[PDB]
Formats: sequence, C-alpha cells, structure tokens
Amino acid sequence: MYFFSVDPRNGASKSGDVCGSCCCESISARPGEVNGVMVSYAAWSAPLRGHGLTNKTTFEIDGVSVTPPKVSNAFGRTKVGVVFEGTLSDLFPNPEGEQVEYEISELNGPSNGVVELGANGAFTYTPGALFTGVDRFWFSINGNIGEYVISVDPTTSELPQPPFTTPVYVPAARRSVDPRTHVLKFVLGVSPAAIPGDVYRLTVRQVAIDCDGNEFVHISCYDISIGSCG
Amino acid sequence: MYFFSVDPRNGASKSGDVCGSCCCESISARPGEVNGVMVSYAAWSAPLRGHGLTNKTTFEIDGVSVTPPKVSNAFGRTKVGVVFEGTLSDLFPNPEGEQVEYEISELNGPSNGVVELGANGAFTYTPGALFTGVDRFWFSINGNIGEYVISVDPTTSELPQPPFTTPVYVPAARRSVDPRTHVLKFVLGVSPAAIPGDVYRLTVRQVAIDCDGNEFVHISCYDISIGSCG
Amino acid sequence: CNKQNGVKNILITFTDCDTQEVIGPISHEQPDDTLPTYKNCAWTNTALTNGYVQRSASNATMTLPVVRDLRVPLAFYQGCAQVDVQVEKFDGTVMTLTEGAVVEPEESDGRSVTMNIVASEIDELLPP
Amino acid sequence: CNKQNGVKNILITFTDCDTQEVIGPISHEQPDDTLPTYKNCAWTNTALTNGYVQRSASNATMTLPVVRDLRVPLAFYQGCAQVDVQVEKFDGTVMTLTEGAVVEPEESDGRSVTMNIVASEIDELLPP
Amino acid sequence: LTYGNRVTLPEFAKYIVAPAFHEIEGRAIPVTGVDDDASGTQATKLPFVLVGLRQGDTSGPATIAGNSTINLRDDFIVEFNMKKERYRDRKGGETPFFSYYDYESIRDRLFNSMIEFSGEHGITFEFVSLDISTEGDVVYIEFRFRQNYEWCETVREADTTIEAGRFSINL
Amino acid sequence: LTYGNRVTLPEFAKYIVAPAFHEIEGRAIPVTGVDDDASGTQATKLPFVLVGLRQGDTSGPATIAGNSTINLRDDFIVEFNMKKERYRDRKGGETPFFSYYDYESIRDRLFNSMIEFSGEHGITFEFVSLDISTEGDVVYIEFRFRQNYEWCETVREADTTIEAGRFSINLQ
Amino acid sequence: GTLFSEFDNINEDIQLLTDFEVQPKCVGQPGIFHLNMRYRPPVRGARINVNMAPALF
Repeated sequence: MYFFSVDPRNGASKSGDVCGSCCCESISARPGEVNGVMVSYAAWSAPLRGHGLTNKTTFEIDGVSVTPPKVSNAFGRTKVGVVFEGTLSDLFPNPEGEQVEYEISELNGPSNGVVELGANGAFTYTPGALFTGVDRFWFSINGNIGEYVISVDPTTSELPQPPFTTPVYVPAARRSVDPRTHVLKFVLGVSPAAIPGDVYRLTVRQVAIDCDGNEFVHISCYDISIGSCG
Repeated sequence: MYFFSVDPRNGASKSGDVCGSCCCESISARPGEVNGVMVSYAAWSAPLRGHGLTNKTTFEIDGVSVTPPKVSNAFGRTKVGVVFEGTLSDLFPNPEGEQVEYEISELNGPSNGVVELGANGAFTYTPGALFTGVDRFWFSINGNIGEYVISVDPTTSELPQPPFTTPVYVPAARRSVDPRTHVLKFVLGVSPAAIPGDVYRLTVRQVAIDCDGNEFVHISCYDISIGSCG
Repeated sequence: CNKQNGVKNILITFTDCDTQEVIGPISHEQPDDTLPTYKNCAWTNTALTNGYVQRSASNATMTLPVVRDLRVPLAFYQGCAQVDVQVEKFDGTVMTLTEGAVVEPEESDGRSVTMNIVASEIDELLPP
Repeated sequence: CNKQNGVKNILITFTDCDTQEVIGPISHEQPDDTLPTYKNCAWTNTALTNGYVQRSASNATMTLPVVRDLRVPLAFYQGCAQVDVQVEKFDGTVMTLTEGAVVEPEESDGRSVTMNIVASEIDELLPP
Repeated sequence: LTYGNRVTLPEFAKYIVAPAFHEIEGRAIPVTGVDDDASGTQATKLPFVLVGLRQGDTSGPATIAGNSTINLRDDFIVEFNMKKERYRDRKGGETPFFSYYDYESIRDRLFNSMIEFSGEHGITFEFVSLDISTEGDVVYIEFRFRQNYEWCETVREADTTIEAGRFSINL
Repeated sequence: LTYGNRVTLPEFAKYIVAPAFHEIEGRAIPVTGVDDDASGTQATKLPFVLVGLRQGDTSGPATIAGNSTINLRDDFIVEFNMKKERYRDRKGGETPFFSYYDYESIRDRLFNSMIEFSGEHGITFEFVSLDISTEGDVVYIEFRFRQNYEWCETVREADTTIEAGRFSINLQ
Repeated sequence: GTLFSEFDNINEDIQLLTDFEVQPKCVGQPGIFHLNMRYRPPVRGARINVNMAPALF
C-alpha cells in the first residue's frame, strides 16, 4: 500500500516558489498487480478549519511513454450454454517472418469458463453453465501480451460491448475519503499487458469544503512507472 | 493555507535587508487550485485600542507579466432541455501551419451537462434536464487552454452574459474578518487558463475602526507567482 | 531556564584504517555522571609580553568516556580505527566530529574507555 | 585583529626550470608554531676597527617551514624548481619574494619541509 | 507545562504515574507530606499511589544574587499502596500475609514511564532508595526520588531605559 | 530464570538455599521484611530459612536518562531458624541452652552453594555481616548479603521509521 | 571554498525539512527527508579597470 503526504500549499514548501521542485511523486507498479494508494490531505486541510473533504475526487490518466503494442486485442460474442470457437493468428501482424508461439497464462485465464488452446492459433471456450455476463482471458503471442474479451448473452437479444480495459486504470467506484482524519483511499490497477519501461502520469484533483459549504481545490501529480519484477 | 503577518508600521523601524527592497509578500499558486489566505493585522490594530477591524475591505489585482493567451474564449446560448452544438476551430488563430489537437480535460469538464467532442473541432453539449443556469468547460487546443461558457435559459426569453472569469481572481463574497483576533480570511482562485511563469500583483486595503467610529486605513501588497508542475 | 546539563545521545562510527570497512553509527551510554569536554578553536594562543600574543595553529580536541559495546573490538577504541562521533545534550546542543583519530591511548579494563579524539574541526548547532 | 603575532596565508608558486611549467599559486599551512623568518637588507656588514664597517653586497634570505602539499612533488621543495613565495601575517604585513631559489636543502620526512630561500630583494607592505 | 526545566508534583502524578498502572484508575494523589495524615490517607480504595515532597534542599551554590545559577534539589517520595492477595490451594492450603510480594514489576514499569517522559521532554530524576513494608493486607512500596534543577529569575521585566543621546563637556 | 544479570529472592531461595541444606525439607520462604511479622514467621516447624529484602539502594550513579548505566543495589538478609539440641551424658548432666552453636558449618555450606551457583551462571553476591542470637531453644543466624546489578531498560521497542529516501535542491 | 562560497548564515540556507511526523505507525514507508540548500558560486576575477596617472618630478 502506497502512502503519500500532500503538499500543504502553505509556503515553506519549495521555499515558496524560489525552489519549485514539486517533481511529481513516484509510484512503482508491476503488470497484473492491483494495489492500494492512500493520500493524507491533513497537512493541507487541517488549517482550513471546516468540514474536511468531500466525495468529489477526479482522476486522469495520460501516457508519457507508451510503446504501442504489437498484438491487437479482440472481442467476441456468444449465447448462454453454447460453446465458443475462435482463432488466435489474425491478432499478430508480424512485420518480419518468425514463428508464433501461442500461449495462455494460467495466472490470468478466464473466470467463468474453460479454454482449450488449439495446436495452430485456435481456441475453444466453454462458458460456465448457468451464467451470463462478460469474460476475459490474456494470451501471450510470442511473448507479446494481449487480451480477448467474450460476451455471453442471456439468449434473448444481445449484450453491450465493454471498453477494453487500459494498461493502467483506476476502478470506477472504489475510492473513499475519511473526513475525520483527512485521508483519501483509492485503488490502482495495472493490466497484464502493460509493457515494462512505460511511464504514465496520474493527476488527482481533490476538493475540500469550508464551514459554509464553499469549495477549495487542490491538484497533485504522480508518475506511475510500469516496471517488471517489482 | 497561506498565513501572513502584516508590517505593523509601529515605528516603521524594520531594518530593511539592505539589498532586497521587495515589500510585497510572495505567494505561489498553481493553475486550477483554490487556496485560502489568512493575514493577521494584530501587529498593527492591537495598539490601536478600539473595535478591531471591519469587513469594509478592498482588493485589486493588477498584472505584471501577461504572456497573452493564444486561444480565445467563447460564449454560447441555448434553451432548457434542448441539446446545444458548437465548434472549436475558429477559437485558435494560428500564425504557423500545424495540426490542431482538440482536447477537453476531464478535470475541468462541464458542471451540469455532458460534452461529446467531435472528430475535428466540433462538440455537442447536452445539458442536464430540469436545469437553468450557466456552465463552463475548459478546452486545450494544442496545449493552449481556453474556456467556453454556455448559458441555458428557462425557455422564456433569454439569460444575461457572465464576465468571462479572469486568470487570477478573488471570489466576490468569501472573505471575512474576526475582530476578536484581528484576522482577515480570503480565497485565492487561479483559473486553469493561467500561464506558468507569469506574475500578478494583489493589493489589499484593510480599514480598522477606533473607539468612536473613525477609520484607520492600511495597504499591503503581494506578488502572486503562477508556478506549475506542468 | 537552561534545562539540566547532561548528555542524551552519543553516536560513534568506526572505520578501520586498513581494510576501510565501516561500522555504525552505533549509540553508546555514559558510564558515570561526568560529561565529555571540548575545544573548538583550532588556534591556541601563547602569552607574549606587554599584552601581545602569538597565534599558532593547533588541533580541535575532544575527550569522551563511553561504555564499550560488546560487539566492537576493544582495539577500535584504543586508536586502531578512525572514528566519527556525535554528541547531543538536553538543552538542544549537538557536537559533530568527522575523521577523528584516537590519540594517546589510555589503559582500560574492557568495559569503560576514555577516548581522546583529535580532529580538524568540531561543529556546533547551538540550540534553536 | 591588532596584537596577534602569527601567519595567516602562505602562497607558493612553483616553476620548473626544465620544462617551463607553472604550478600555483597554491596555499600552504604552517607545520608547527615556528614562524617564517626574514632578512630584507641586501648588504651585510662587518665590524672593522674604530667604528668603521665594510659594507659589501649580499642576498635577501628567507626561512620558511611548510607542510608539503600532497599534489606537488617533493623535489620542488628540495631545490629543483624556482619558487615564488608570498606571506601575510595577522597584523597586516605581507612579504613578497619572486623568482627565489632554494639553497642548501635539508633532509625531510615527506610531510614538513623547511625551505631556505635566497633572492635578490624582498618587499614589505607596512599595514596602514 | 509550567517550569520548562522541572516537573511539579501534580504533573509528576498525572503524567508519569497515571499512564502507568491501570489498576489505580488515576488515583495518583499528590499530598503535602506522605505521613501528614495516616487516618485520612487510608480511605481511598486499594490500590492507589501517593506523591509528596519530603524536603527541599540545595546542590552546592545557592546564594540569591540575581546571577549565580541558583541550584536546587527537591527530594520527594512515591508510596504505592497495593492490596496483597493470597493464593488459595483447595485442600485447605493458603499463603500467609507475610509472603513475598513482587515489587520488581512495579519498579520496572515505573522506571519505563519515567524514561519515556525524560525522552519526551528532557527531564531526568535520581533514584535514591526503595523500601517495602506491609501491614495487615496492604503492602507499602516506597520510592524516594530526588530531582535537580535551576530556578529561574522570573521578574524578567522591561529595562530601565533605552540609552541613545548622552551629553558632553570636555572643558 | 528471568533477569539474565540478576536474581529475584524466590529464585535465590529455591536455587541456592533449597538445593543446599536438606534438613529444611525445602522450607525457604521469601518475605517482605524479615521482621515485618514475628508472630506468623515463628510458626513454621523448625528448621526454616527466611529471605527478605532489607532495602533497595544504589551503587553510584542512578539517574534515569535512557542511557546512563543505571546501577542498582539491593540489600537483603538471610536468617536461619535452627533448633538447638542439648546433649545428655547419662550421669545426670546436661548442656545449658546458652552453649556455643556451630554456625561455621552453616556458613561454609551456604557459601559453597553460592559459589557453585555463581560458577554456573556468573552472578555473584557480596557478604556484609553475620549475626547470631538465641531465644528459648532457637538460634537465629542472620546473613546480610548485598548484590549489585545494572537495570536493563525493557521498553526495547521498534523505532519510528526506517529512513530510506533522499531528494535535494539548490535554490537561488 | 572549492564547491561554493562562504555561507552568510549557514543556519538559514541549510534546512532538512522532513515529514516523518505525518507518517503513521500503521504503515512503514519512510524516506521523505528533502533538503534545500542555497548556492553562491565561488567569486572569481573580472574587470580590474585601472587608471594610470603619468607625471614627472
């Protein structure tokens, strides 16, 4: 669990501005992990004697070094109870001539089904009986990692399309704030397809509140460094 | 929270730092932040035995550096419930030839509606149903930050025009004075359209009151240095 | 005011002058009530005649008694190891010393040594 | 301050009389309490009979003990390079000697040399 | 706290003794003399601890001259009143009231509280002696501490004048 | 045993006196004070040995400062309650109750046990004084020992943080 | 002397602004001991403007 103490935006910080520094904080992450981050706004919100923070936090993800992926992702659809078939060769546009070692990691496999990988870029997915939702599984074509999404329908018409989860993301609703101790908690999820060495930037906009209901904004920045083996 | 002590002008005996004439106090601020400042006139008003301070203050913000903006701001009008459309291409007069990366930051999106940015400088603003007021959103054309204000009317006639909020501002009525401890509190807001590196000047005029109801005026100055971690 | 005289923390760092291996910084404990002594000025004076004085160069010294730590060999206290010491009193003062050299070793008994450190300069931090 | 007999700065500039290379002006430090000693009058005297004196020509001498700087070779102090020396006392006096030559070198141990410099003339500055 | 270089009894009893043993519900009573009354100071329920000054004395130089580092030494004592509890051993066995009582845990954790306080504020005390003695069903555990300090002139007032302009007649 | 550089009185009684003289059936009693109650400690059947703290004291420096080698000294006394036994010679004679009583054997055996315990564990006591006094037909032999040790702060807890990190800056 | 010039007031320039207090025992992460020091490079030689005044006896 990461723990950060926020700039109090008082004065001493960065000798006023003379210094400046304020280089965004560091967050080391590993592809596949799902960690938790806490930030203590006390040093900034304690002098502002009022009703602490509010549940109006905002996040943003932008990549400063991305290394676009080699293998593309894919989406498929099927009904409940009926077995699904698919190929795994048309997802790897190879510029050079080489061999394709298809693989499905047992760690990041499906959740409500079973997949049998074919001998030549094929796969058979039997979904879990008496189930209707979405399913994902992560393939490793020649080392390059990608995800395959399957939508099982409740046999009636159709299910919508999920948004193909990003390398780094923050869960939709898993954030919280304790107005008693001025602490904001959230989760940081790293997809198994994030390439080591890439660097993303996360900016957090948190709003406090005075004694009468007005607002006080604060913005902070962190660099998520996608590294391998820790 | 910035906390400043006033020059009491008791004897005006304040050994200048020889070299270092600046008498205005420095205040660092970041684009988007909304911070709070407290100034303690206790050093100046306590010898003046009377009824302390009064809320009849005054402020002024004269700039020093400007760095004029590249993108202009824009204004639009629409009725209640009806979807609004707009462009974003005539708001950036470019001297040179390059491409135009239209972008709407998620941190400074709308407040009572949704904005779908088109493919090339077009956007559709759908305001929230059962609502009549003003709304703002800050676009980022080629890195340059500008604002768009929309006015939704309650279908009857028309709504007036807001004053296109400035780079550095002090809210209308969010200030206060505590005559028990001689403390003035006010808010410092920096719009996201502020350019890093600029310098503004805020001059404050605070009036204390004697035992019989006369006035004692005091004037102070602060240098707001807009710094930015990007 | 002047809070009680006395020592609070004593830090020592040993560096063997042969293999250049470093140990510490380790703490220590006073063996009795006496306190370390100091001399900061690197220029002693000598009484000339008629009020004048000869200002020559000299070394900043420091005398410090400590209880031997049962994991550091006694030789490291007797002057076979370059030492860096730091003392902090109750009133807030701190005295730091780098590249010290234990000079004039005195016979000890194995549990309480009195080191006569000599260094180029001792630095203070007069309390707030 | 006034009334302090002692040296404050010692500048030495070495020039090799073989390769014409220059090194300095490098500062040095006194090795002990002895001060550099001087003789400015370039004319020695000899006691004749009945108040007379034989005024002959002679040199300006200087005796200077300094700690060898671990970057300049020892040979430069033993009389193998032309030296330019400049001293300053605490009372303001500063004595300059250019293009001197170390005469009659003495044995050294490698850390403290005593140079007997001979030169044509030494100038004094006589603090105001 | 008052007296930056010292700790008056009440402060001792409420900050060093209280956060120690929780079996005394904060009944660390500051008294004038530990034997000022034995008929009144034996009503508070068991257990409880008293704190009282024995005698105030000096530590060398003590003259009162405005600048002589007036040194002082306050000798106080801390008396535990702990209820002895006999051990029953079904078979008609018991432990008499004169059996040994473990004061060691008491001394240990009292010293620990004193050490933590000294580390928190830089104030140290001297241990002098420990006596125990019982009576009926009560054991008296008596520590005698002694505290050195320097008394500060408080007057610390404003100056007589402020100098400047003098006068001169060099006739 | 607790307190690696020390002993508490129960340990003293059960480790140095009990393995010693066997005619006391393991009756080595630790008390608060050897004279706190003479009506109760005169009931146990003879012979029995009492051990009680006389006074807790210092041995030089004792200031409580987290690092000053807090030195301590506890004075305790060991009293033998032994039964004097007169001798009869058949011819109609007896030995008075005030006759000499061989304590030297007792001191000898007590000291041998103490030496053995020290050599086993490296903890030694100081002998101070020996007093013998009789009453009725019981002789009281009171040894007054003294033991020096250093009090080991116990808190020995964890420590705030663990440092790491860095960061610098060269402002104007 | 070599790396920088003589500090005018060493107890103001140097400042080891820490944050440890904030850090609660319910987490282990140490290491925010930022340090901010001033800088004045060693003064050097520059214009030595001279003013000669010829004359005679």
